Amino acid sequence: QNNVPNTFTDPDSGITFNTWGLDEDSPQTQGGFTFGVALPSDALTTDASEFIGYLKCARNDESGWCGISLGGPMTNSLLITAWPHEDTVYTSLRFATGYAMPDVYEGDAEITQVSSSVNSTHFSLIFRCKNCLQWSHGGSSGGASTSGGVLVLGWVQAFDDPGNPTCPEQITLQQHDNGMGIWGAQLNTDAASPSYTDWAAQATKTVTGDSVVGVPVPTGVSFDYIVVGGGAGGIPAADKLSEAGKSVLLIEKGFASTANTGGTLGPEWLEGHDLTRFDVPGLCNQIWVDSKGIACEDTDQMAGCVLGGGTAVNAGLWFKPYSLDWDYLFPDGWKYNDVQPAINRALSRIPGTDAPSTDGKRYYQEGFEVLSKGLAAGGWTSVTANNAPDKKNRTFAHAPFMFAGGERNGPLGTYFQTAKKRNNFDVWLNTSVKRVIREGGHITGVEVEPFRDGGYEGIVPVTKVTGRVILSAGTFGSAKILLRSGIGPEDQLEVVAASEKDGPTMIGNSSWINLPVGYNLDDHLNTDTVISHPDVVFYDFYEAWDDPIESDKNSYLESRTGILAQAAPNIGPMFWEEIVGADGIVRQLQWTARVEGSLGAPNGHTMTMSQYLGRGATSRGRMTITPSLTTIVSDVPYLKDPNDKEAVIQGIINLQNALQNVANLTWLFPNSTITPREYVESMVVSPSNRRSNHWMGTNKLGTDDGRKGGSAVVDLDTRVYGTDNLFVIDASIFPGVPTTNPTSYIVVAAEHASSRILALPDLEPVPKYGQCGGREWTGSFVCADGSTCEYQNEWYSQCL
Ligand SMILES: Cc1cc2nc3c(=O)[nH]c(=O)nc-3n(C[C@H](O)[C@H](O)[C@H](O)COP(=O)(O)OP(=O)(O)OC[C@H]3O[C@@H](n4cnc5c(N)ncnc54)[C@H](O)[C@@H]3O)c2cc1C
Ligand code: HEM
Ligand SMILES: *[C@@H]1O[C@H](CO)[C@@H](O)[C@H](O)[C@H]1NC(C)=O
Ligand SMILES: *[C@@H]1O[C@H](CO)[C@@H](O)[C@H](O)[C@H]1NC(C)=O
Ligand SMILES: *[C@@H]1O[C@H](CO)[C@@H](O)[C@H](O)[C@H]1NC(C)=O
Ligand SMILES: *[C@@H]1O[C@H](CO)[C@@H](O)[C@H](O)[C@H]1NC(C)=O
Ligand SMILES: *[C@H]1O[C@H](CO)[C@@H](O)[C@H](O)[C@@H]1O
Ligand SMILES: *[C@H]1O[C@H](CO)[C@@H](O)[C@H](O)[C@@H]1O
Ligand SMILES: *[C@H]1O[C@H](CO)[C@@H](O)[C@H](O)[C@@H]1O
Ligand SMILES: *[C@H]1O[C@H](CO)[C@@H](O)[C@H](O)[C@@H]1O
Ligand SMILES: *[C@H]1O[C@H](CO)[C@@H](O)[C@H](O)[C@@H]1O
Repeated sequence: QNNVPNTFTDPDSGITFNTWGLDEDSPQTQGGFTFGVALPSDALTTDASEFIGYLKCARNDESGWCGISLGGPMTNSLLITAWPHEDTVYTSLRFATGYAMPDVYEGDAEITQVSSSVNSTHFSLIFRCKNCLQWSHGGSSGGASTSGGVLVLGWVQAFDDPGNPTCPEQITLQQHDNGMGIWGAQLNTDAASPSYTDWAAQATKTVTGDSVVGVPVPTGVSFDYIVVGGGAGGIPAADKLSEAGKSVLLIEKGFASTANTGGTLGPEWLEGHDLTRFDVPGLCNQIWVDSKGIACEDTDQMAGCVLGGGTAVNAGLWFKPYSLDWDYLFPDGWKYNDVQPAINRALSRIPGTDAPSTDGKRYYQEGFEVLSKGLAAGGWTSVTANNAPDKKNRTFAHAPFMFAGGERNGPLGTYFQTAKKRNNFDVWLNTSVKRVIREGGHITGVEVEPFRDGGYEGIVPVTKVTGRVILSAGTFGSAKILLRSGIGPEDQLEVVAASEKDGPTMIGNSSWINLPVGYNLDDHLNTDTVISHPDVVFYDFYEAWDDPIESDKNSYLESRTGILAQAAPNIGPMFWEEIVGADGIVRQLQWTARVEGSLGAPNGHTMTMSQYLGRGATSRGRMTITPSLTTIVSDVPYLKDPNDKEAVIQGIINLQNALQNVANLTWLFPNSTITPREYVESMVVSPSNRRSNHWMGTNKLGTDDGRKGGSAVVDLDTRVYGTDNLFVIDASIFPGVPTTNPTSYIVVAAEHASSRILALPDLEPVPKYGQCGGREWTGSFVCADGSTCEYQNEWYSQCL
């Protein structure tokens, strides 16, 4: 939709609105969308509580529905839902913690109606929302301030119609397949009217209507290592541990993904050759249109919960690490010279490929040829991505992948395969870990509950004394486990205490460790741009799911070759440049070109280039947790430091200087009339639109003790401060986001950290009368036999 509002007068009720919305034939939503607001008189100065609004929604083949997010993200915001049934339009206010079925809003809000109009192609509405702007649901409290002059809103539309469209509260829905978006909505002189109460009392309508399998833990079972989660860092770590001969258990909350992991689920034409939906690179883009049973429901962001984690559902981009990243982002011992052997071990398993097709050819390069030769004339040098990892400035290349055999490979096809064939390695799927149970600073076992049927219920102990637990659960995952284990900031630990789920069963206050868990939240800032060229050829990977092209289908199913052997959409040239700020700090930009429509530009002749803001970004956010025990982003990391925004703008400036030599090339986003500065600042800054989906830094690696008021969570051994046997290997430990897409960096970190943990001497229990604990205490937290750990004060604990 349109940013600058539009004054619109509805004749019958005589009510005035400020209307934003899209149109019928715009390549965003089918049937168009329009929304508006009627506020109180004082709204533009002091915040309004209730309001009045106008909904014009699409109806496709006499079927559909639409929704409004008042906060504008789907998660943790008050949602308005409307669908036609016969003449009557129905409304149910909902609330959604993660990406999933929103539950009925339990707050004080109420909907009343003025007018109802339903025809074949459309159903409109004029209603009144009371106590809607300020909302509270189950401990979560949101709000919308009309005082600022702008209102961030969000919208959806759909084709199918809900489960029975009679009772608003009990309806069932599926993912909205027509359109979605977030836009800042500005208000003006016509938003606030003195007649508001005559219009408010004019709404006379109140619309009416009419467990999991618990399989227990085996008897005498214990493990030298328990690795939680099968993600990017988990599978490589558990593999190297099992290689050493240690008895290792890998606990994954999801199910089998790729066909070599025992996978089943996949499209219709993949039946019989052992290919799943995850294995085919051309079908990788379907995770956006289908999240069912895959995406994590406990996070407000998007993360794959299946086996392999993000590596299963991602594009598969795999890069050889820039040496400057490890030097800049990490302390001594994690630097480049230190992680050099880790890089060699990781790339020997998964060497990069810039030609994913098994015949060593690239397909539909028409889009690539336009930008490549254009950037070459722009003064940018062409390189092979993994043959020159250390040239990131003014340069481009083909997209390297973790693929091989023409299929999605990753840690699933290398690290996991060698792991599954050993004796000492074991995997528990459909099983989520609630917490780690611990006495003082020593973890005994982990507490599991089934996420699905065939899951495990109980407590599985580590080998006595020596046993170690590794948290691979991920950026949001590992932080949630630590918080329910009594480890983290005070405010968040008290949230877990007041929760219904973990409330009565939580550990004692005296055992709480205070670490900045959830802080140092970072990510690549994403800024999309769109160009249009006559020579660019679009390929549809979405219709390839149900009905693949005859040629290309047989090409992949036989020789594992063709356009379906490539990621979706077709990923064009990747170029980087390093920008020096006024603060002296070098910030890294990475552009990713692909052939698709993005911002509402048509698909065929257009290419989208996404700009990631990498290493050098000083801005940080924070991850918190709800009493529902769901992970949300309380503070958005992007664009805090003003010097970060300057780097983004300059990147667009220099890119336009390089690509302006190209004939017939057209810039859709931004248009020719908008300067790159005006285009960046007029954009909305939110986790939804601006995320690159790469999340790192919730548990920070550093030498500065977090208990002493430092920023670190885990030390240089990736071990949690205040604990001898607990370790964390995943993207969460990265102090900042690297130059490039993080997956390859995380697997390397897994290789490096696993080597350190193995090298560590076995834990030796503290003898009687010794000091087993303290808030400054480094050493062994476990007491010798015949002795227990007694808490005196925060600074001291003794073996007795
Ligand atoms: C769609 C998508 C596109 C992306 N594109 C790329 C790309 O092309 N290339 C690239 O470099 N990066 C890409 N990434 C980013 C990358 O996938 C992640 O940053 C990376 O996987 C992080 O790894 P992790 O181990 O820290 O977390 P994850 O990979 O998510 O691993 C966490 C695992 O733990 C499991 N789990 C979580 N909680 C629990 C629990 N409590 N108990 C038991 N198990 C649990 C989950 O099932 C999951 O399998 C993309 C990400 C997404 C989602
Ligand atoms: C059960 C039905 C629903 C499912 C399965 C669902 C799932 C999702 C998923 C997976 C995304 C992100 C997709 C992506 O990142 O590409 C999303 C985004 C969105 N959803 Fe929900 N949703 C549902 C119902 C709704 C409802 C009822 C509303 C509000 C009335 C809503 C508003 C939004 C908006 C505005 C976005 C885009 C902004 C954002 O990503 O947060 N959705 N939905
Ligand atoms: C996990 O659940 C899936 C479906 O929910 C099932 O197909 C699979 O067999 C289960 N795995 C185990 C180990 O129970
Ligand atoms: C126990 O709770 C209090 C506040 O209720 C908090 O100040 C204290 O730090 C907690 N104990 C520990 C060991 O953190
Ligand atoms: C990258 O190259 C450009 C062009 O030569 C130069 O202006 C810029 O300073 C370089 N960046 C760094 C970090 O050296
Ligand atoms: C300039 O941008 C506006 C709004 O984004 C758009 O309506 C207009 O079409 C653009 N200009 C051109 C020439 O397309
Ligand atoms: C709304 O209605 C009032 C009367 O209550 C008018 O005075 C105003 O101009 C607007 O039409
Ligand atoms: C509704 O109520 C307000 C409250 O004063 C009036 O100003 C308005 O004219 C209408 O009667
Ligand atoms: C409730 O009453 C109003 C008049 O105040 C009507 O306009 C409306 O259609 C509903 O019957
Ligand atoms: C419809 O029903 C609600 C019930 O709360 C009333 O408040 C409203 O005035 C209308 O009668
Ligand atoms: C626990 O008990 C089982 C039988 O239920 C044994 O097989 C196992 O070795 C352990 O003693």
